[PDB]
Amino acid sequence: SKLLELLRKLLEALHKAIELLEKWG
Amino acid sequence: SKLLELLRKLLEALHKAIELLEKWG
Amino acid sequence: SKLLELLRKLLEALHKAIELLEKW
Amino acid sequence: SKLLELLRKLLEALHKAIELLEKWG
Repeated sequence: SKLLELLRKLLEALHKAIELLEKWG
Repeated sequence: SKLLELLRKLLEALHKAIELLEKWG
Repeated sequence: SKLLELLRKLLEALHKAIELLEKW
Repeated sequence: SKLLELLRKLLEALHKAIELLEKWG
């Protein structure tokens, strides 16, 4: 459960980073 | 990217299902 | 009963998604 | 520049997390 939760949060962080990159660049 | 996005959405679905199972029952 | 089955199907779907990563 | 650095590190973490998931899941 902890690894899956880690993965979920990390994928969500990646998604936000990509969204930022798209906006500011 | 498409497969990672699928995985994120699936993990988010799983998390909601677990929250529901904690609430009801 | 329906919620437990839903959880099982979701976990089965996740298992398939992980098998795809191993290939590609 | 730093945002691309952030992205690169998050992707490297993701690679490691997926490897852990594959070995034990």
